[PDB]
Amino acid sequence: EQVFPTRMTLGLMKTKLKGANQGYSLLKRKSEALTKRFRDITKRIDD
Amino acid sequence: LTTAEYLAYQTERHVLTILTDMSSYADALREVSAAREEVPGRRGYPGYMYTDLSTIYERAGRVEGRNGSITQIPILTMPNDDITHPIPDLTGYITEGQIFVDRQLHNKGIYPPINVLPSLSRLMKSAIGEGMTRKDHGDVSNQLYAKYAIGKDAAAMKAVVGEEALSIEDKLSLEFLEKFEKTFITQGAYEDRTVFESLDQAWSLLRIYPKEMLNRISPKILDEFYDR
Amino acid sequence: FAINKKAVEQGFNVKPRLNYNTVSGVNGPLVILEKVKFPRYNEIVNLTLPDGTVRQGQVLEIRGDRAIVQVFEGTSGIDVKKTTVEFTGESLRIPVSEDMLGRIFDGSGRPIDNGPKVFAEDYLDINGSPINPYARIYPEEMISTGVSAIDTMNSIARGQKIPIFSASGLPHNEIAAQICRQAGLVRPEENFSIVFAAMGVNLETARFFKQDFEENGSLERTSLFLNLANDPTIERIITPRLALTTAEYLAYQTERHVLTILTDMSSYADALREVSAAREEVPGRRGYPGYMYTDLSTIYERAGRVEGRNGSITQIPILTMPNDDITHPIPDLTGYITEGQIFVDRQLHNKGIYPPINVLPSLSRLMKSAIGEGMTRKDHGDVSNQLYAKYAIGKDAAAMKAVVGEEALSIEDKLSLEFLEKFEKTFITQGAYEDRTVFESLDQAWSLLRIYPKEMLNRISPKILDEFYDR
Amino acid sequence: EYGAIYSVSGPVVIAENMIGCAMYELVKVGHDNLVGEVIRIDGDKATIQVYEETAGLTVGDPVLRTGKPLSVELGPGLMETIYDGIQRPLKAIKEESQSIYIPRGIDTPALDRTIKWQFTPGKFQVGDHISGGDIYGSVFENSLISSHKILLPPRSRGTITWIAPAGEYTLDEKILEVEFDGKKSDFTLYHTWPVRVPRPVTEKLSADYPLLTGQRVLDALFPCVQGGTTCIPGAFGCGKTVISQSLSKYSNSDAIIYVGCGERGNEMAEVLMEFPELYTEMSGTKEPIMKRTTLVANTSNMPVAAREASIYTGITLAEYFRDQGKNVSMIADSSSRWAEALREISGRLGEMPADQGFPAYLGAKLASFYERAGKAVALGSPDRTGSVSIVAAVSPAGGDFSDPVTTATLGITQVFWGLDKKLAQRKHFPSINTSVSYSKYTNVLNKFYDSNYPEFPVLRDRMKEILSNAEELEQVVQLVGKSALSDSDKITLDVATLIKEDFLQQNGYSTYDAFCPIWKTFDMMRAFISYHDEAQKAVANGANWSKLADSTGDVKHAVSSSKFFEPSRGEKEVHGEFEKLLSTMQERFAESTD
Repeated sequence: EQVFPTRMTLGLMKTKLKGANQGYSLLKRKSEALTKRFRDITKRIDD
Repeated sequence: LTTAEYLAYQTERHVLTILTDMSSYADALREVSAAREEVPGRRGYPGYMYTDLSTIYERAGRVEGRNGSITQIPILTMPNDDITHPIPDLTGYITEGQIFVDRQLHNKGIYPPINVLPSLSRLMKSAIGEGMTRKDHGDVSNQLYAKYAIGKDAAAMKAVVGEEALSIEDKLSLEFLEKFEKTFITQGAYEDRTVFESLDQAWSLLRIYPKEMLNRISPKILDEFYDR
Repeated sequence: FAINKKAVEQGFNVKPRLNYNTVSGVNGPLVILEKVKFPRYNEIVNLTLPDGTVRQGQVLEIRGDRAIVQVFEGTSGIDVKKTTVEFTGESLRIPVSEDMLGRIFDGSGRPIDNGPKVFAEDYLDINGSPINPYARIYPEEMISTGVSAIDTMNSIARGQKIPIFSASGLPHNEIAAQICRQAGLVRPEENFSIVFAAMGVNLETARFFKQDFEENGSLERTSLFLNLANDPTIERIITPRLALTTAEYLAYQTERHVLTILTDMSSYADALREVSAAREEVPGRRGYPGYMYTDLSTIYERAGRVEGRNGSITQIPILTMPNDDITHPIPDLTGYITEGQIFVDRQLHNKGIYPPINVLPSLSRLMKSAIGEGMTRKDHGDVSNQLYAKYAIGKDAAAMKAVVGEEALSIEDKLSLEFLEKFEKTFITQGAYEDRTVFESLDQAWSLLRIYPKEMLNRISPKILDEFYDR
Repeated sequence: EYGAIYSVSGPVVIAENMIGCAMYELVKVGHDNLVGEVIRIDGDKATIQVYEETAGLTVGDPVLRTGKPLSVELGPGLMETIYDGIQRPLKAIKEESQSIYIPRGIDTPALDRTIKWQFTPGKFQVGDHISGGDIYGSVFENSLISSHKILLPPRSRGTITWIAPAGEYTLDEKILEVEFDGKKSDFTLYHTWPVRVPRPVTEKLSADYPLLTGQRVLDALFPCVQGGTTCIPGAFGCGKTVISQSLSKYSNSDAIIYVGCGERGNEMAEVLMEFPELYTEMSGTKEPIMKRTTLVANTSNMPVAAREASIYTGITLAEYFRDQGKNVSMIADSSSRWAEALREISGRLGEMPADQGFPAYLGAKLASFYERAGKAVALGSPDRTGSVSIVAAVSPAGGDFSDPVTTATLGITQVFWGLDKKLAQRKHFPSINTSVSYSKYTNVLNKFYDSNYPEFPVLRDRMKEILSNAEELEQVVQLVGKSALSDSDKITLDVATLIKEDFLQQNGYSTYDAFCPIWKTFDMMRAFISYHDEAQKAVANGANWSKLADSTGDVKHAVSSSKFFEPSRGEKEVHGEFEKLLSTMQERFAESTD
């Protein structure tokens, strides 16, 4: 389900998988923190 | 090759041979030795294809006794657009560098669709130089190669992230890559340019960049030429 | 006591020895005799080249009145006219005596310490029969390696089989030397011995091994079987059999707690692929012979404690992944046969950490039977888990530091970040000649744990926290 | 009449003067009589496969012929025995040799040939026509099992001309003289059977009777019918030993055949040391489990062929015990190791590989082996009935389940009990991931529930949907917090947590929670569903659920503590107490609404 480079390119794709996982987790946690700080801004601006 | 050798080494006249489609030759060589039952090599080809192709290629160069020359420009055909196939692999092992052709450039309607990134010519450093050519020839090429690689990698990374994560270098490199691909490589079938005109075009392209990020170029040439 | 009757019965009986001159063809490292009489699979022979030189070999196949000998030291210079082939009449055997300790043996077992002959106390078949499973028991007590990162977190119970994976350009050999030098029991010795067989090693490494074991006194507790890289491969495959056989004899006929090391198995795999290519067995996965599982099992599974005898045994094979991938057949099979593994990270080595061990992928399945009371202190199993969890937390905390600054990190995150660096730089980092008891390592681990507030160390039981957290 | 060796190659040997030998006979090659089996026959020469190491052999050694394929001896004395992969007694071997090795070239009878057994005549007399598989006498084997029956091996008929009367005999005294065209037929207290041929049976039946293990979650949500297959993942930290021990001690079967099909060795030592200590208490503390079990041990050192034939041997023994009218329960250990041994044998034979390097037999071999299981009526006159229920244990290559072995096993088997390590640290000691494990015998088990416990299916379903809803709810709870959730959602969440921590979690060591029978679990899920639905109904008409929880904290604690209730007290008085508790909860809720 992609352009198919078949020339012993396994290591490259595994590296891509690891990078994707790392970025996914990091961005997940960043979004968590930003939303947490967004809630308090909402409350305080309202008040 | 025998005719070329005769003409070049027994008539004192320069020669330039152009033999096409070594892939068919290799396929025919495989067909024979398959009627036999010899220990097959990688991907079924005979083991001694390396020696065979070495025999074919080596008939080239120059000799002091004579003053004629012989030059080879064989044409290949990778089966599945992969350079790891035994034929191109051995050919690269034997010859001095190769000129690559890419599907992407042709798809984008660029002629001649030559991909410089995987191409090289080992004898370039010895041939070029002051007197023989303009002194900047030996370093402008390296600078352009570096910038092309930088632009390619920056575009590849941006394709998944986007502009936001781009510094000034990436922004400059993308546009430089666009201009280079669409102006320098492209040229008409009957259009030709001397070395000096190509050098001037290269400097025109490079002048986009500030004077300080052209680290790979020597200060003397940079000061002499980039000024104007 | 009647063993004397058997010794004399088969002892004082001399038998003649044939001598052939019918070499009738050769094919690379092989040799083909023609008119042998009653050949015997897996014999030992002594060739005699026309120049007077002497070599050895071992038959592989026998047709109707035919033998196929393969020569150890190559085959160059032989001839089909003057070479004489002398049979032996019995398979390879090793001279075994209690007094191996101290001496150094070559690959085939000929002493190379400029000393006298072995003066064998007996002879044995190198590859003995398998242990009867019904007569086997579980590990129980612990072995003191002396390495902080191993003993504290990956203790080795006697009777275990824990390999040590490592990459190509890593100081695994130095770690093995340190382990062999610092090994011993724990006293909360007259019973400890080591067998250190090395196969396929450089000359410099062999010289370093010999010189270090000489001037550090450890020699008289060991018996090395060196085998350089340029020696015949068949001798390479032979050497581990010799080492295991002698260790088994010592353990199960003198009741000595013994520890054996191999220092390599990839080169053993190469020597093994070489064989079966002399034969016409087609290559298997990745070119390796398919049946390596059986012989590797034979090598490894001569370990563990035994029911009746008080002796014991332990193994620490050392592998070398080709391109740092666990998917390779050798590490896969080794993990399948053995218990747990010990890793060696490249990055830590780059940062100058010695021993460059990473604990996240490490594991020892028989820990639970190793630690305890009497056998060791009571707080080992809890500190192990606590330190593992906190190291795991610290890694990701360091990861997030770069993306979300430092202030947004919880107090937990900052404490874990500091603890990670302190741990790496002090606990794991151990001098090449720094020997530590388990108690000292536990105390240092407690010191590191003292970073956190007492309450927060959730995974540790309240009893231990109350007892030791003081001071 | 013997055979002289003609060639040798590692584990390959070629005989000579071999005429009149089947393609799978057994041969006692060598002076020491190493065991082997013929593979290929080409005129006179015949390839032979060896098991032990062939080092030291010499041309011209005599070669013998056994006269049958790989076979196993069956008869009294199997219990309390520990066998190798090829029907070899280990205790007797060790005692005989006094060593700690298996000395190559050693042959001892599979069953003890000296112990005298007390035989009692059956129900036939001289001159009576007989048929294969007909019981003609019993033997007292143990206080646990005392009706060890004696059969007439299949493929044997005729009339009996002499039967030994009651008395005490050994295994080498002909106790029957069947007369056929040739009156040569004699019979003793035992006989043999080729391993690779399934035992004949009158007719297979449909397994419907549930197999209860004593655990709560197992029989509550993922039951196994007594006579079917099942599979459970093999992992280190999962701790499957609990499942095996509970199955051995508390299940309703009558004979267990554990099979170790290639382990690390130390694990075999652990299990062998452990089993003789497990005790069962029915009609008194009948001390051992070994009196109800035979174990096949195969450490990695064992010969490849022995390491491969283990499951065949075990299943053959199980079928034999099934045909006596009893109920059996086979338990493999690591089918992955068996597949590894099969692939190794295929590679040594030098055959074409297939998907992922394995041979092409795997699918058919596994299919046939599993089909050998089931429930049937034995072949004989008394018309007894038995059942077999294999319990496989698949271990992956390195965790991934893409290997052909796992795919084939999952495709064949019907019940999967997924085990997760993550629960181990959190100590859900029955570590079953309810979102993955599944069962497929419900459609049949309902025909038993209706006869006994009609409401069981709807209740188990209801908690299935409850758990799914709770786990889905928590997902959005994390997003928006419990603040934006109605009281019904919080009710679902907290009842889900209560169920997770009471109904599922099980200590397994307490005197009360060690073994939970069926009716007790019936009452438990009835009570839990009643509590939840009653509370939600009360909230439906309008009431602050916080106040309701404050009022009914005692009721919640009571339903939680009901699990601590000690069973094995009245087994119906327990039902009375459960009814009292249910009525109390009902009236407490009714008053609370007021």
